[PDB]
Amino acid sequence: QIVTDNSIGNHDGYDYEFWKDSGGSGTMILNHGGTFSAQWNNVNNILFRKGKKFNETQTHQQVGNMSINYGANFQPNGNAYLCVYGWTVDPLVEYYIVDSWGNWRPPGATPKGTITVDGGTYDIYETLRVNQPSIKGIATFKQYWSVRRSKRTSGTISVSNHFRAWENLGMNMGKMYEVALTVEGYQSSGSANVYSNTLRINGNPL
Ligand SMILES: *[C@H]1OC[C@@H](O[C@@H]2OC[C@@H](O)[C@H](O)[C@H]2O)[C@H](O)[C@H]1F
Repeated sequence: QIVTDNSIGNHDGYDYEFWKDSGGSGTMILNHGGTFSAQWNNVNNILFRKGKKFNETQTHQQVGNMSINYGANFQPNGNAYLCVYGWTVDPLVEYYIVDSWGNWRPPGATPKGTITVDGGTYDIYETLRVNQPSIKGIATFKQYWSVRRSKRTSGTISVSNHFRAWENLGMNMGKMYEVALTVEGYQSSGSANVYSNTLRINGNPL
């Protein structure tokens, strides 16, 4: 259950993944249920996550309501995100619902709107990745974002409400590929202890 290089699998019912590009190091310890700890040092880009991977046949509406209850001790030293993250396919989209960050509030673009949900206010953004790594090879794809206006590191994220807001703004979504509580680091070091992470689909825990 010690993961220090790229790996995808299932641990205690959750689909976990460790992903990094070259350089630096990271360690992910897979703990009970959706929980895990992460540490990273001198990386270029690293992501640690536990959630659900899907078989690319259903819209978010067809999967049903997705909600994540979480808590994490988030200790970045530099740039990092604490978020819900995942992908759709057809179209290929990477997405983020960011509740906390390190020194830099992402994603550096002009907001397209705002959503109020889960006691917070989130700015909504759309950015572009050109010829970058993806779940479907080197690709050009949009990134969709909801970013909280102030940081928090525990609570509930009503994922499907974000998806409805994005679609209302014309941020087209494809078939679900993944939804997961994620820690991302960029050109930084840090640690995170995700001590609570429960994904419920239609009110039922994974
Ligand atoms: C958002 O997160 C990092 C990266 O996505 C990874 O692409 C490679 C794939 O194997 C992993 O599962 C993904 O996390 C993407 O370039 C970036 F936009």
